[PDB]
Amino acid sequence: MKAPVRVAVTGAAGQIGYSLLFRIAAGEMLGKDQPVILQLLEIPQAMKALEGVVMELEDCAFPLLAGLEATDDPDVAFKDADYALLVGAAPRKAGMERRDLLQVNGKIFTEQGRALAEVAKKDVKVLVVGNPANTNALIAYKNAPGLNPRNFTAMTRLDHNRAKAQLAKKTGTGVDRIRRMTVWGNHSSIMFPDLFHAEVDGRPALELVDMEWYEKVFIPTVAQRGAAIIQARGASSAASAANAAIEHIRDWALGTPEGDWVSMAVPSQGEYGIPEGIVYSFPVTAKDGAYRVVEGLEINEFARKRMEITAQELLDEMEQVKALGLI
Amino acid sequence: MKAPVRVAVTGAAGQIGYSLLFRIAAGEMLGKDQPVILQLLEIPQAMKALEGVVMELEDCAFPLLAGLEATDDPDVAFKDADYALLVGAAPLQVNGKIFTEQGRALAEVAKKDVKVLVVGNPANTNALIAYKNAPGLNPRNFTAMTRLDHNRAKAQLAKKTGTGVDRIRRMTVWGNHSSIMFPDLFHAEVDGRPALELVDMEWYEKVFIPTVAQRGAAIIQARGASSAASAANAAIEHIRDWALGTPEGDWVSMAVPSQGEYGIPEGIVYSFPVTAKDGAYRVVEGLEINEFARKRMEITAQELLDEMEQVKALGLI
Ligand SMILES: NC(=O)C1=CN([C@@H]2O[C@H](COP(=O)(O)OP(=O)(O)OC[C@H]3O[C@@H](n4cnc5c(N)ncnc54)[C@H](O)[C@@H]3O)[C@@H](O)[C@H]2O)[C@@H](O)CC1
Ligand SMILES: NC(=O)C1=CN([C@@H]2O[C@H](COP(=O)(O)OP(=O)(O)OC[C@H]3O[C@@H](n4cnc5c(N)ncnc54)[C@H](O)[C@@H]3O)[C@@H](O)[C@H]2O)[C@@H](O)CC1
Repeated sequence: MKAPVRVAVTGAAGQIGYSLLFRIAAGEMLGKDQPVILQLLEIPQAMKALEGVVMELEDCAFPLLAGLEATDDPDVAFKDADYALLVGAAPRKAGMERRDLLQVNGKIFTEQGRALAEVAKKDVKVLVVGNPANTNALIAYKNAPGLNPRNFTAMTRLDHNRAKAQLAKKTGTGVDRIRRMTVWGNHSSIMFPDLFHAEVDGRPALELVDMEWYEKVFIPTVAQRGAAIIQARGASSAASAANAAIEHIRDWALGTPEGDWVSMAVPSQGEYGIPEGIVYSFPVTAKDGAYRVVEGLEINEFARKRMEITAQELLDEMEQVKALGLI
Repeated sequence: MKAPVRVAVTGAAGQIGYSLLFRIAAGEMLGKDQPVILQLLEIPQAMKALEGVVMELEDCAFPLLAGLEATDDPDVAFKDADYALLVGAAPLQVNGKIFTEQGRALAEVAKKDVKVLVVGNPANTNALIAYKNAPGLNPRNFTAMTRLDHNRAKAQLAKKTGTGVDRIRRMTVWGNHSSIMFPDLFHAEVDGRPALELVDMEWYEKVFIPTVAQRGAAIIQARGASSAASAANAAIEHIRDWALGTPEGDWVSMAVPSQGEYGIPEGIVYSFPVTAKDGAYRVVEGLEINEFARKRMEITAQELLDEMEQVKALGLI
């Protein structure tokens, strides 16, 4: 019954794409009743590897895969897209300093912002994964004249899921019984996973674990998790990041559970006093393609301190990119 | 919900393992209401990497992942196992040690009705070593994978005839996962029509067979790495279709221990057309085997017989 939706994925021959594409075509992100057409974008150097990825997608014989196309032009990839996952971003290079990374990214994200505005569905839903995700989502929406800025989001779902995994281990309860986790700010060393509103089986998180543990054990371990993986595997956490990507999209399109919320970085409308315009991770509920920030939570001083630091870091990078005339 | 099943997976820190585990834990293999306990086995030198994979699985916050354990001991990994996916193999003697030790561990500690899928190459021969060395377990519960070749062939047919992949049924790949496997278009249907009515015999033998056999190499030449995601997909489907069952009017390819079917030597692990229902499979017997098909069935049966022989020579079985 359902007509196919078009899903654009950039960075498609990369590591995250290699763990993401198969699970999307199997129907894990938008439902087992919803056929998908994948429109994959790579840079010209990666096209041959992308062709090999395309062959492996064909070799899975996915009944929901209604169409598959690979290109190196952003106007063909985003053509009529319903969803766009912007995973590609500039690589890191030797002695290539921060502003230099900002500049290169500014380039990709301006171009892609423009392309979306010209050829995608007007209500295209956009997820930016490529780092730095928050600032890249800022640059894209500001270059996508004609699209609603609230359709541009950035991922904090990996940090959210890591925080829920640690709390589950600590309190010895199934991960399916942790609710109301929040990660505020962005995917960085300074993100703030908030346990003041979380619940473990119905009980408040902070009745089961103490502040000492929270502040000197839990916080640093979530912030170090990505480094731990790299030290153990010798490669970054692609499967777990692809999984967070899928969840971020699924929960947005299909809706969040009753009584719960998820973390999403979205353009601020001054909620909790966070400056307008910046892309900032908030507690959010969704229902049918739309989300709203969860307002009214009580912020203590511990919280506010941490939320503010993260707002300031994002305000600064925004400063830099403005200074580069990127926005 | 059902009670959890223990799924053991060897070679867990490798390439297939990395594309396999998260889909299993997500409920793609046994269903969304079946929680799973993952029991992962690696060699001691890949244990560090393995702990990294464990960390990533935790970080998916999967509701159906009821437990996770990583080990370098087969007797720990296979304990009370209900399903075992044997992916790790030797980068004949060396494989032989692996498969006898693993076949023995399974017999000692796993469930009596443990279902086993051998992926590590050479898969058909490796499944023979294990079953032969797994005194006490039903040898028919030991299978090898030919589902990847099966899926590739469906893919090529769909592409040729312009039809959707979901409309191709009754593909068969006889023999093993090898350059001489035989993908049979004689009984396949494309949108209810016989395949060979839509496709000619010259394309079949000149274009189709060679292109399916070369598929793994095309991928390596393209990506610079072998086909891990699509092989993991094929392994998931092999298990799923055996555990849940095949669709009505259809069949799948699996390599199973021969019981003389189609005149194939008893004992060697050989790929046939099978239907399955709730954990048991049955060979599709009584198909018409023409002469073009027999020669090819013969060749691959021969090769398999040699290795069998060779393996006895080593006193492995
Ligand atoms: N926000 C988050 O929580 C996370 C963000 N992450 C970011 O995820 C991004 C991708 O990570 P991978 O591990 O897959 O990186 P890979 O280097 O494996 O893949 C990146 C891919 O991007 C492609 N690419 C580059 N520029 C492109 C462009 N202009 N158009 C289309 N494709 C282009 C490259 O050709 C490459 O294939 C990185 O920026 C990474 O830092 C990950 O670290 C996951 C966590
Ligand atoms: N049957 C078929 O259709 C296919 C079979 N294949 C076979 O699949 C196997 C794995 O392929 P990959 O690309 O993952 O390989 P990788 O080299 O990436 O990984 C294999 C893993 O096996 C582990 N291992 C080795 N000996 C082990 C033992 N005694 N116990 C536990 N773990 C052990 C290694 O430490 C390694 O992590 C290879 O034999 C490959 O040839 C694949 O090529 C897919 C197709």
